Amino acid sequence: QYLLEAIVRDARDGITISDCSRPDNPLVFVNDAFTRMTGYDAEEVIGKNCRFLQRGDINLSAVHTIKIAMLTHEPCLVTLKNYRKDGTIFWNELSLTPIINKNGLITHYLGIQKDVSAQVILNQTLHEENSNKEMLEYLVNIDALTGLHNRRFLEDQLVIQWKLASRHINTITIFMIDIDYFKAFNDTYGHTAGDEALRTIAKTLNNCFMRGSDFVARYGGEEFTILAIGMTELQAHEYSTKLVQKIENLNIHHKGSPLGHLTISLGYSQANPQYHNDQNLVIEQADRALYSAKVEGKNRAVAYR
Amino acid sequence: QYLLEAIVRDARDGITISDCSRPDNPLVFVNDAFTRMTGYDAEEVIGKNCRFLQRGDINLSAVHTIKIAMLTHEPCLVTLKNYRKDGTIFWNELSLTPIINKNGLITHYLGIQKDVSAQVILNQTLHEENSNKEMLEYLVNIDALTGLHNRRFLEDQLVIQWKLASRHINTITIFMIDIDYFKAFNDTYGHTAGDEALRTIAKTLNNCFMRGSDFVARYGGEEFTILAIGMTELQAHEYSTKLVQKIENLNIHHKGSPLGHLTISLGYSQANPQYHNDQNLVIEQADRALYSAKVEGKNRAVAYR
Ligand SMILES: Cc1cc2nc3c(=O)[nH]c(=O)nc-3n(C[C@H](O)[C@H](O)[C@H](O)COP(=O)(O)O)c2cc1C
Ligand SMILES: Cc1cc2nc3c(=O)[nH]c(=O)nc-3n(C[C@H](O)[C@H](O)[C@H](O)COP(=O)(O)O)c2cc1C
Ligand SMILES: [Mg+2]
Ligand SMILES: [Mg+2]
Repeated sequence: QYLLEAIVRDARDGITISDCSRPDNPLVFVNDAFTRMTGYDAEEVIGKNCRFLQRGDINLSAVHTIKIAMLTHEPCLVTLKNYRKDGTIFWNELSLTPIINKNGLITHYLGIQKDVSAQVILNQTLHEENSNKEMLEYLVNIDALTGLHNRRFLEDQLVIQWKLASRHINTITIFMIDIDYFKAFNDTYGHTAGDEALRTIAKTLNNCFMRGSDFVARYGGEEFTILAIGMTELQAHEYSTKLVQKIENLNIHHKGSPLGHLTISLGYSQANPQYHNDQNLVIEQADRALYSAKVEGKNRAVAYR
Repeated sequence: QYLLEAIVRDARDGITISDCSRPDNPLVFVNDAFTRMTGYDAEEVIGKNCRFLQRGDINLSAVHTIKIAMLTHEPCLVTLKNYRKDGTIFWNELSLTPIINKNGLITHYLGIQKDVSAQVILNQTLHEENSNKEMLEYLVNIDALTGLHNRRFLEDQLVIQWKLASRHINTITIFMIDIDYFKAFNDTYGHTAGDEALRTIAKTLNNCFMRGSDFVARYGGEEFTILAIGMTELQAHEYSTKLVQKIENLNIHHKGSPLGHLTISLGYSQANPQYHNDQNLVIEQADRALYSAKVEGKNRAVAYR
């Protein structure tokens, strides 16, 4: 079905195509959903870089992840605060993906914009009290404190995405994240401040993913977990290293930590689900790597190898 | 770009293809986003009708709109309450669209599932008090009482979709909806009950659209407006008639109304934006048709002809 391309083109998420042969990656195609979501007609944006949606309040770390990914010819999934032409604000989960036809590497770039404004505002109001049956059905797979997905969402997605990865021969990578000296932060600074530090770390981790299937969840009271698909070994090592550095650059003053700032120990394990098809083995390996990452660096990512 | 089909296939909204040559319209294709959103692997659903997501609490009017649209070989946009395989609940805005290749009418059907759970729960909590800067930025284009889009969203979309319709030679149809004897409902029953009747009518109108670009907005205190694209004259007459009948079937007891139940006067006007390119003319024509619909039937849809 070739018309399927044209019918999916008329979607509710923005679809943009940008030429990579030309400098600054100008937008070469814009669907109807993009103009409806942003207010910018196609005649106004064709041949221009899509940074007009950004303003001075944009997350510098997310835009930097976009730039690095495009220079390294790698996909990325970021959540951005974009402004429409009228001046209104909408939260955009942008997925960038290269286009490679017969080794024609990165001929163009695919940008899928999804209006996630309601999700951001609702999840932010979840840590406050703010009863409703439909709200409780939503909170089943959402942690109230951080607003991220819960351990149930991780384990269910682990089964689903394992079957999907074994079909397309894609890798499955699980990152076990633990806060260092968290009991010292709760005893000295306070338990409420530890919850505020949990939110700040959660908000920092829940961005700058590599692909749309990837996500972060809160596994324990101080533990987080990230699931990623289709990453090589080098990309997994860089992604895990940069995550530990991002929490370090937050520089939340921790008196109990010998480093002076709260850090993150990361232990990740990558596996090919098509070979062994053994679930929960990756989590066990990632938890053993997290244990090794505690004493090895206490502010580092250790791969179970 | 032919790989663009495969890259868009890996989206965050579910993509399903169903064969129409076979009875009950069995699902013939399922993307990764569908299994992640619903928990149903492809091996479990291929060759089956997608009604397994529905349960006894599903909106009967929305499922009936799906059935009628598929039998009439027409697209539809409905919001449904679907259940995942694990038992959790997610709100699904499903867009169905036929596939016609070289007059190969309705060879298959395209089903795009979009998780709009957060949007439903947030907009429902908007009529309650429930401050936040980001929430106020969202409430710019949202009416607090009904939860629908506001008059600003309608007028801006009217400019955007007018340019889009003139590009693809698509029709633009505007429906002017007004509540009959609304002051009699507020005086006798009460102003609060009139607001509850506004929500019930708004919740009924904000569903069972024909295409993903269509929407409903609250134009005035008792006035609603619907924008639709690509509808013929017969489809616009049936859609406007069925909307007046849906509010009538709600049967909210109105003592001041001679019919015994509150009704809806509808005055719609369809135009081809490529010809005249005169905005606000359709709204003026639709408002004159609404005035004629008041005295002509008081519970009918009148087309400005
Ligand atoms: C196809 C494509 C679509 C894009 N769409 C958006 C967008 O919708 N919102 C946004 O904030 N950035 C978007 N960008 C990213 C910006 O255009 C820009 O490349 C990014 O901000 C990095 O550039 P800069 O660091 O020089 O500002 C898109 C990029 C590409 C390639
Ligand atoms: C391609 C396609 C995808 C569908 N996906 C869903 C869905 O995700 N959720 C849902 O409630 N109904 C979905 N449906 C509609 C149901 O499969 C079914 O056709 C509809 O409920 C009407 O059938 P019924 O009245 O006999 O139950 C889909 C239909 C088609 C053709
Ligand atoms: Mg710890
Ligand atoms: Mg009236």
